[PDB]
Amino acid sequence: NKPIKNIVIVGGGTAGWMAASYLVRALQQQANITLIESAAIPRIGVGEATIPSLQKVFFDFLGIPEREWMPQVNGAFKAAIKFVNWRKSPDPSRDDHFYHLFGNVPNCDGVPLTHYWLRKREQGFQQPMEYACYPQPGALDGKLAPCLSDGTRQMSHAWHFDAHLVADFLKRWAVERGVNRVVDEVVDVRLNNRGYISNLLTKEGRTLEADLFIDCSGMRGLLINQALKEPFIDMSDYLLCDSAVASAVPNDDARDGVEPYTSSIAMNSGWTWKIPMLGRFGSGYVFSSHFTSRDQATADFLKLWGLSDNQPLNQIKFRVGRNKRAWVNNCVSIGLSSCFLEPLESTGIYFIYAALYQLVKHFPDTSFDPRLSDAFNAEIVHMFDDCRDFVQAHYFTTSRDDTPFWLANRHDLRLSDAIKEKVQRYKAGLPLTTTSFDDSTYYETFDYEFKNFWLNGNYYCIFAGLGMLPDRSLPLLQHRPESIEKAEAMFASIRREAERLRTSLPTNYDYLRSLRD
Amino acid sequence: NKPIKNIVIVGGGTAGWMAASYLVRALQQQANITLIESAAIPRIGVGEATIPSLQKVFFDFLGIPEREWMPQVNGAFKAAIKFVNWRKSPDPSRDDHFYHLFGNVPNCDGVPLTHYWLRKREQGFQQPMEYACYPQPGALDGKLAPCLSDGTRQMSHAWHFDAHLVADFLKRWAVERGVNRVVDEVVDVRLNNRGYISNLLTKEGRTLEADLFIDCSGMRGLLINQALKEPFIDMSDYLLCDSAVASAVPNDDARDGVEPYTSSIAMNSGWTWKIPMLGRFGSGYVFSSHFTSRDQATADFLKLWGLSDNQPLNQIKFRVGRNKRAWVNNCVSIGLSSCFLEPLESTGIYFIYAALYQLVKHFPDTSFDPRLSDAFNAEIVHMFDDCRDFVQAHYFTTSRDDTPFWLANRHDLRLSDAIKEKVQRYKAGLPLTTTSFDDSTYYETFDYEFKNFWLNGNYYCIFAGLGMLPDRSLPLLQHRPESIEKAEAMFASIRREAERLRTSLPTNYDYLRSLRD
Ligand SMILES: Cc1cc2nc3c(=O)[nH]c(=O)nc-3n(C[C@H](O)[C@H](O)[C@H](O)COP(=O)(O)OP(=O)(O)OC[C@H]3O[C@@H](n4cnc5c(N)ncnc54)[C@H](O)[C@@H]3O)c2cc1C
Ligand SMILES: Cc1cc2nc3c(=O)[nH]c(=O)nc-3n(C[C@H](O)[C@H](O)[C@H](O)COP(=O)(O)OP(=O)(O)OC[C@H]3O[C@@H](n4cnc5c(N)ncnc54)[C@H](O)[C@@H]3O)c2cc1C
Ligand SMILES: N[C@@H](Cc1c[nH]c2ccccc12)C(=O)O
Ligand SMILES: N[C@@H](Cc1c[nH]c2ccccc12)C(=O)O
Ligand SMILES: [Cl-]
Ligand SMILES: [Cl-]
Repeated sequence: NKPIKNIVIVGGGTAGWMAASYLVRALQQQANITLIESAAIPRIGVGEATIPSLQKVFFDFLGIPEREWMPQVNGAFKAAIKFVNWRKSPDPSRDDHFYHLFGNVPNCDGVPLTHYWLRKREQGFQQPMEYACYPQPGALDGKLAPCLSDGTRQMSHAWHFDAHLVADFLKRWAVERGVNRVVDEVVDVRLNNRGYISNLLTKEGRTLEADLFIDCSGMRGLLINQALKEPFIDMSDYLLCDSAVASAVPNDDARDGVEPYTSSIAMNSGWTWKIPMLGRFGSGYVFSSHFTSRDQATADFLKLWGLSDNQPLNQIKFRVGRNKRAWVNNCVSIGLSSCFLEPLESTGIYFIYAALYQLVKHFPDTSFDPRLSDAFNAEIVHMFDDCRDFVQAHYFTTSRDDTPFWLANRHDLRLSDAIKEKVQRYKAGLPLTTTSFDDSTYYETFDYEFKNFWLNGNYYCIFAGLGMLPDRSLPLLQHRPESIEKAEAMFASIRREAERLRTSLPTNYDYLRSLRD
Repeated sequence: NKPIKNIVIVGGGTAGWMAASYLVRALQQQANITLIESAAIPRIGVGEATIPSLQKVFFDFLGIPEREWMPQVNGAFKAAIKFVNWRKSPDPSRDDHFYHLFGNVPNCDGVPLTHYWLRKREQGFQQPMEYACYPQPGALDGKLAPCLSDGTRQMSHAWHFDAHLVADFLKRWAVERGVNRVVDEVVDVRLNNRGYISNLLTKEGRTLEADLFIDCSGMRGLLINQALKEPFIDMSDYLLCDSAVASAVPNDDARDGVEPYTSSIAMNSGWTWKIPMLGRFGSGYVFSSHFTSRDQATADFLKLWGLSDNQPLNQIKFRVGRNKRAWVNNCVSIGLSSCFLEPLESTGIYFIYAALYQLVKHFPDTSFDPRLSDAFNAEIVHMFDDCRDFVQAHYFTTSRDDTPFWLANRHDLRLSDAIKEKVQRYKAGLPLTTTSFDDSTYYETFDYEFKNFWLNGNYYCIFAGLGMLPDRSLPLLQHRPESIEKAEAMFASIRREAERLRTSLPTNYDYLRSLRD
């Protein structure tokens, strides 16, 4: 069979330029790549938060080190997401926060420290799980950098950056490596009688042909949904939010520091992200139009940050869900054209480079063997539905009951069998997926991470943070007092590391400044 | 001169039964009224939306309160029309909606709040005009009722109802009051040598005579057009749509609520109405056959609502325009026999009862003084052409350029001198017609409303919603800082009212249910 020679990517947002760059790198020879993007249709870039696989799967693949791309996108550091006011109905006299940290919780004799922590909690231990089981949360409270001043990494972390700048950076990178860029707008898509894409007709009268089409057109799914008619599976029965109101808010970094984490601040009818970088933070109130109006939600977002009726706002709507199939015939959807999940756990850009990784892993020839696309499609469904369930578990496990929105989340959601099963194991006191890999191994082994994306520590951060704990500690521990004492020594080491970080790390603001404004 | 004694109405649709009922009520003595309607020729009833004068001019005249007629027609509430995707080319990531609300915008020192809002917008104020100037749009977003649970009206509103049921209700009402109903079909119309209608010959061999004939035969204009040869002024040079594909779509009211407004959803080659009531919504894609085929437009309508190729559809065509004269000799046209304008601003049923009001105001004797019919005809021309221009202003002011249809609307329409003049005043920053009347006064003074049917607030809802704003705020305001501060207090009161409505109104679904399924 003839190899794919010509590839056309529709879309110049983060997805299209990630696609262009990943494919140009992956396809060393024989491929001609063209990207068409409209000057008239804006990209989606709100201020974006990411996870460690961005470097390991995406930039490392391109051969671009962190120090090369970070400054060009005004990158900042992200060590966690901090959930605020999620646990029960907010009270301004009470500090309700918890962290979801990157990285694996250590095991002690085959049992994760989360489980020894729970046994202590049964005996009256007061410290929250993540402060007991991870060395870094107090450092995040102190707004400390993830690295020593000399750049030596001290905790697993990822990035916050200007999403437009990321698209721009990759545009430059891809074009320089032979990617053909066309600034124009696709107006019609012709299919042959068999249902394959023949060509794209553009506003300026260009006819684009290719062996392979990558739909990066964003939520409109110009090829996959509109031309190819692939059903979008609306998952608004699983998750209620459908809207965001977003802006950048200036930050007084010299006075207030730069928080080395994304915050998720539960609101009345959704939650507000906060994504700090030097000089400002991206923020957006993700809300459900069924429970609040855009105008009301806008009042709230402005009130939250003391912002004026004059502050210009990025008003957004979205459909939650995914295509029935991500790749149909000769078209692969990547990015917002493929699926969307609210940004509660920073999975959006992950879905782009994870899908691209899988595309290259299942790369077709011009015959388009359906066995390849079937296998690819199955990977995408696992990836998405697994993240959807994880996000949904933040909502159905909450103890908040103060608004219609929170009550709906507690009572009215449709839950997959898979998430019910995980919750059941957790409640029984069983660990979820654990590994004896350290973080380096995990984050360097994407075939492992892709299929084991949420580990025991991830579930525990969320469920413990939200105040849903197992019915009991692991029965096995009752037989293992030596192991319990071994775990005590491990908790002691974590505390020692935390105290060392406290006095060793520069502030995030100082470190970012030393990398340079 | 001898009074009119015998009246024959041809047609049993909404127009004929409104005519029968209005005339039987108006003509207390000396009139004998017969209505002939064919069992073989269907009525036009799609699911219909109305305006407040329906109660004030029509049902109040009959002496029928809202609570008497509403339940019998499965009525629902309408507080606005919500225009979706009209402002620029649709993007599924963007919420493009605006409301056209019933009721007058308040004045502050002789200047409408729309104009203070514009001055704020010049200074960076971000809130849309209708959310600033009216207390109810956020309540409509929350699908709230127009009344408190005890029925106390909280905003100006009108109705959605089953149009067949309305015709049926009035049929029963009119017949009970002495209207003679004949189920038969007129097959020939005899004119005397002078051109007056002598008689109607029917299929069953009846010969109908009368002093006065009311043509309610619908678009065929059996008497006015076909027998009397009155020219129809085709206005397809002003407005491009000529077709609709319509259906009822089931609604999940318990899950999704019942929207207390009509929606106008701009499509590729026209727009789709949505008219909610309990259990379902009437919908129709109004389109231009010049830009799309009925088959294509049907695909779109089905796609819009996720409907099946098995869904039976009300396929419609129409001519836009009006007779050169509505009343000729002894025949008065009322309803679709007189004129048609696409339902963009819910004027169709208005044209019926407004025309009937004017008929009674110009009521003839058997001599048919042409001074009476001339005066009546002039009122009808003003009424129609004024609404035509208002509707047309939705089309020529749009910024959409994504289809041939939208481009034609921006560039290819013939505009009246009257509408050019209004647009010019608006662009100069001048208010259009304002009144210091409150809504109660306006809607109780039909001689005022009939001649001042679109006020400043109506034009501003549409032009601001579509994104065409004046070149500048009113120069006068530069001299009136105290007035500007007074307006601020008024905007503050509106916001307070909006927040009170948010927590005080029942949902529209709940309220309608309490009135009863
Ligand atoms: C509210 C919100 C918050 C988010 N937060 C995060 C986060 O914190 N972290 C994270 O990782 N991800 C986040 N995401 C996801 C992230 O923004 C997207 O995954 C990412 O930016 C890629 O978008 P995209 O390129 O698929 O689509 P878009 O940005 O919508 O780009 C679409 C491109 O296609 C072009 N186009 C469309 N139609 C045509 C046509 N007819 N002809 C030519 N060009 C066309 C447009 O011009 C544009 O270039 C968030 C998303 C949303 C909506
Ligand atoms: C697509 C569309 C959407 C609309 N939407 C709205 C809206 O949202 N709101 C609104 O207020 N209005 C709306 N209208 C207008 C509204 O439907 C009409 O104004 C109204 O229902 C009255 O119609 P009619 O009685 O004039 O004619 P028809 O309903 O066509 O009735 C004609 C009557 O005359 C009879 N007839 C015809 N010829 C003969 C004959 N030879 N002998 C005996 N009987 C005869 C028929 O049997 C029938 O009884 C819309 C109209 C259309 C076409
Ligand atoms: N395996 C992913 C899990 C993840 C996604 N979003 C997160 C946010 C916070 C912590 C972990 C995550 C990671 O460690 O990167
Ligand atoms: N004077 C009419 C104007 C009107 C017609 N159709 C409308 C639709 C929405 C708002 C106002 C209107 C009214 O207030 O009833
Ligand atoms: Cl995300
Ligand atoms: Cl109408």
